[PDB]
Amino acid sequence: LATLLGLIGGFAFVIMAMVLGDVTSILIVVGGSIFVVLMKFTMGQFFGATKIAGKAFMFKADEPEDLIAKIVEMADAAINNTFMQKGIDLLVDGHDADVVRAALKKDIALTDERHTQGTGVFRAFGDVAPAMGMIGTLVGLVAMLSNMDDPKAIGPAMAVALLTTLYGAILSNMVFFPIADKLSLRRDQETLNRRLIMDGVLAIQDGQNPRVIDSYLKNYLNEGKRALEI
Amino acid sequence: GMFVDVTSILIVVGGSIFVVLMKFTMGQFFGATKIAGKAFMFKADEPEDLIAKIVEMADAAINNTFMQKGIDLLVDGHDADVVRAALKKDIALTDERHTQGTGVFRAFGDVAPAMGMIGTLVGLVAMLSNMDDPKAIGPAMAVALLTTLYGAILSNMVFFPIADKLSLRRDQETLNRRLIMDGVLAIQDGQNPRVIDSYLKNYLNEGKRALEI
Amino acid sequence: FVDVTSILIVVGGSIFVVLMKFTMGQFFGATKIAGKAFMFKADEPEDLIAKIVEMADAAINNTFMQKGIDLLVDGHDADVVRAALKKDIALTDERHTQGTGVFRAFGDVAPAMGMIGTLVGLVAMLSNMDDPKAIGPAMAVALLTTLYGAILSNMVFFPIADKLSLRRDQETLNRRLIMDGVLAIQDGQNPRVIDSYLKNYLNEGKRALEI
Amino acid sequence: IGMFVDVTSILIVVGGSIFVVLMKFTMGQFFGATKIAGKAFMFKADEPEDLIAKIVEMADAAINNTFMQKGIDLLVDGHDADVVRAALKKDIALTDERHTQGTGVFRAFGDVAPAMGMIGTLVGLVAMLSNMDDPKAIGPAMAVALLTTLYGAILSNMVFFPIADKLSLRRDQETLNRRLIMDGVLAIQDGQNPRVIDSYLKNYLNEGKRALEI
Amino acid sequence: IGMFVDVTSILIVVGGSIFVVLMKFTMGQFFGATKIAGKAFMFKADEPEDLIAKIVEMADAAINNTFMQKGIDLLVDGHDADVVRAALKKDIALTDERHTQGTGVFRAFGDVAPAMGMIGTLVGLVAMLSNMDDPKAIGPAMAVALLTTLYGAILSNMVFFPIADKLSLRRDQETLNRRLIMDGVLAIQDGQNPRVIDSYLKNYLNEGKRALE
Amino acid sequence: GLPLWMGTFADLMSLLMCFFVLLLSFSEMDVLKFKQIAGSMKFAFGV
Amino acid sequence: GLPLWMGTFADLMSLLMCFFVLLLSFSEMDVLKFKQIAGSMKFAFG
Ligand code: NA
Ligand code: NA
Repeated sequence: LATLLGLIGGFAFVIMAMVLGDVTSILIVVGGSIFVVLMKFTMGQFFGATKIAGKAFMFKADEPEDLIAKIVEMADAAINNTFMQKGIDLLVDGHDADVVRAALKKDIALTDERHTQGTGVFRAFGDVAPAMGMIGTLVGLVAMLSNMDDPKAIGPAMAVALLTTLYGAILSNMVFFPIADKLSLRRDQETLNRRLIMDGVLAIQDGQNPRVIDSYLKNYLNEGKRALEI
Repeated sequence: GMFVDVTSILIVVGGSIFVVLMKFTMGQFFGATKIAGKAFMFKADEPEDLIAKIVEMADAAINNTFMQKGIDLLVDGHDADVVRAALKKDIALTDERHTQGTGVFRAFGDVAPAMGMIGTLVGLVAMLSNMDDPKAIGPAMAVALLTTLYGAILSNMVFFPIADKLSLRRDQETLNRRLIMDGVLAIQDGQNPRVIDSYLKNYLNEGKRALEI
Repeated sequence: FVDVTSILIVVGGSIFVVLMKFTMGQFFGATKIAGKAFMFKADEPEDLIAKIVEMADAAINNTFMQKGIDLLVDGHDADVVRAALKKDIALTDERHTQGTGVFRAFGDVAPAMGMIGTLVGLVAMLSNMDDPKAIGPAMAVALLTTLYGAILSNMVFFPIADKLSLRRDQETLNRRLIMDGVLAIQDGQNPRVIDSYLKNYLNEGKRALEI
Repeated sequence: IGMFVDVTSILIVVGGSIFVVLMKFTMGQFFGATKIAGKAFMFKADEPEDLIAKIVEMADAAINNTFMQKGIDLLVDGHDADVVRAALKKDIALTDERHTQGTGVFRAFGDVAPAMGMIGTLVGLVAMLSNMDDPKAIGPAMAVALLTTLYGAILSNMVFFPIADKLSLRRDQETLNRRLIMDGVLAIQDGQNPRVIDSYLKNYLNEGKRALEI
Repeated sequence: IGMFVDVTSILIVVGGSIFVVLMKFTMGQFFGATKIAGKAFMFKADEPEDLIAKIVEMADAAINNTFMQKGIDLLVDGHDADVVRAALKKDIALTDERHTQGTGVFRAFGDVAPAMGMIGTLVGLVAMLSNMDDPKAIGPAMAVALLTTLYGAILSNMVFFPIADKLSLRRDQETLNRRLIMDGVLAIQDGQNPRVIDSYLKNYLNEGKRALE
Repeated sequence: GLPLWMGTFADLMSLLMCFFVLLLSFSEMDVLKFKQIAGSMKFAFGV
Repeated sequence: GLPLWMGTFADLMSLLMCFFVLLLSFSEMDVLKFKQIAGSMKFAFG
């Protein structure tokens, strides 16, 4: 049934996209939304949020099970993952446990803040899109009423103005808000992965027993949204 | 005929599914569906029956998964710390699972009326754009009205009641598991059946059940 | 206008959703507590204060006061009677809050069923377009659903919930006053000072306007 | 003119709002709230700066504000410091609760007015639709429905909510004036010089809302 | 008539919003909010990097910013840590208070503008519907309704709400800068290593919205 | 609560509906067009 | 947020708009009255 749900969701997104595309009506909505958003976020912050969203949509997060397998491999011994490699280098160069904990917690908080900022930017976009669609619709109505010449053109031109409103909704509920929700999900996934990596690195550095730390990692896997999958 | 019904169902249901899958993974959604199905075709165990069973084992010293876990953990683990920790962990796991299911269905019920409004706008735009083809405005009004109707029915008569039933099931399961944990603690401490029976009486009329008394 | 079908649709939908939320016994308890809060009147705090002052002078109609007296007579300390009275107060507060919740749920579910019923009527009318002159009046009956929901959501259910909350506050005040009087009685404090203390509760969080 | 006046519409809106509001407030509480609104609108609060000057004006000698009148009355009767403090704090709490209850009354009115507007416009729409064979003479029929909605919106936004907001503003002004007199009355009982109190009286004058003025 | 409609719509929207807001805030409060909005819109906040550089500059030796000048004056007067810390915290709280009140004022404007738009729309629509048989009256009424809705929406979404958001952003920036100045002054009074305090203050550069790396 | 823009959405919807009421105030009914509309709507709703 | 009566109002208003579009779809407008209305709108909007 997973394939059926994926196909129906993709088909709904596709039909909404062809309803979206037409060029000017979306342009008004996006221009107004961008203008209002840039009063709260700088241009650099907006591009950072767009980069975070692109990374979260194109690339996939590392599975926690493979992370556990690698962690136990290194624990029994004594990596493509960037955070894992950084932690390994920090612990192998020679440092106290407190320094490693501080560095890893700082990186975790940095990633959490970046994903929260991206979520905030896209939620602001979702909040402000329908208002701008409505403003464009009202401007179109004013133009249509001040250029009222043919009854046969009352219908179609009206439908053009209302089109702007539609786009706002189609952008608010199906583009920006889903992107923010996906960013929140990616934040949760990356926080779980980095917390697992930090715990494993501390266990390896502190020479803890592999069995108890493995059980600890399973306990970490058996919480959050992941509870529904067990 | 079929085209407009399929288009309204597509808009509403597919938009809701796409938004929720953006929120929740497919495995989590299937877990929420499993939880809802279990909560709809299985009555929760009566707390009075649980108290009767607890005092039955207390007097001497099944048919419940938590009870089986409790007796299996007591028959081997003599210390109370590990047993209490495991029981609390199971309680927290059940609470988290029910909360996640409620969240999934609440997300569905929140997103459905937005799709209904979007479908209404699409049908309105089509009807205004044609306005001279009888064969073109019949389908458009059908799409708009059916999207609004389907959104309202799914949000208010399907998804929100399912979330509310999941919350009720969460409360009932939490109360039953707390009762079982307290009974296990009592049988660990060798408490008298009468004092624990009186101690669970205030546990009985907790929250929702206070109206019956 | 008056339509049995529309009010039946609204009431049935609201009842179905509430029965999905609460149970039938809880719904009956909420109806009973609402009826008791409507058809009965809470005792005025002045009469309660006068009764406690008279009892202090001599050393009984309210059930809470009767329970307090019965707990006081059989040589019981302050802690046990205070705990029992606090438990009773908490139980009454919980019952009133649950009734408020039930009627609030009815309030937010009524207009959605009104809208659903009017949409179903609209679909049924549009699928049977025969006479133009009957297109106008048709929505009337359909709209009779929505109106009903609005009325039930703003003239019946929410007012009943607010009345239940007001009765909850009044009962909490009366029971706290009775508990304070009982605690003063077991201490054997002077009637005048306890009278002043109980009259200090007359300007509570809603009675200040009448002063 | 006559297009904005309808007896049935205003009857529906006002009767519904009153009936719903009386389900939470007795008639006496409503009249107390109306008296509060009249006092707050037809009278202006005494200036806190003018209060400070008057308090120290009578300090060296040892009257318009009734609170300070009560304070000097208890001072003349010579009660203890605890008695004066308790009485003045009780009066302050009574005034604060009374203003809060008036604000709650008017907020309930403003919350229930547009719902009755929606109900009345639904009634008007039903009446319009039951008598439309053709969509020609339905303008003035929609006029009364939109009139009920307009009554609800106007009453909610420009009458009831501004009164509730003005009552909150009056409470803040009253609270600051009440605290100034209480501290000033205690100073006179102690016997301090007029100048020592003025050093700390004005420290918190720009408190909360007033912080924007500076 | 053409300019009469525009004047009537602007009067309805702006006058109603002003009347409703002035019942919530004093005229002095409104003018203070206007002044703080103008300050936040016509002036760029000081970069925390320049503040850090100047702070380590004076720490090595142990001033355009007013808060920094006040902190330096407090330090040079031989006062204890508690008094200076309390005074700086009081100034920070005062700035937070002014910015929050300005944000509240402009938010109040933001929610009152669409209510006035709705009121004007209802007035214009009633005037149009009642005067159906007079073509000269349906025009100005339609124009008043449409333009009052448009002006309400534009003022709420493109003027007042963005101004409130800008005020909140400036509040966050000012709070961060003043906290940085407080920490630098406390470190200077303690006499810590310039590199340690430089690193500690640079730790502040990834706080909140500053994650644009 | 509701989205902050729902007030403007209700405003716009009412404005459009009243413009359509104004348009119908001077309209003339067509019976053949009505029959075509009724047939099309019967076809759409699966009747 | 906003009170739910606003949402009910919006839903009802969109419903009425849809039905009035349906009504005007099979209605024929007078051309002289339409010209008068258009001229009045043009003068009112500038
Ligand atoms: Na519809
Ligand atoms: Na219809």
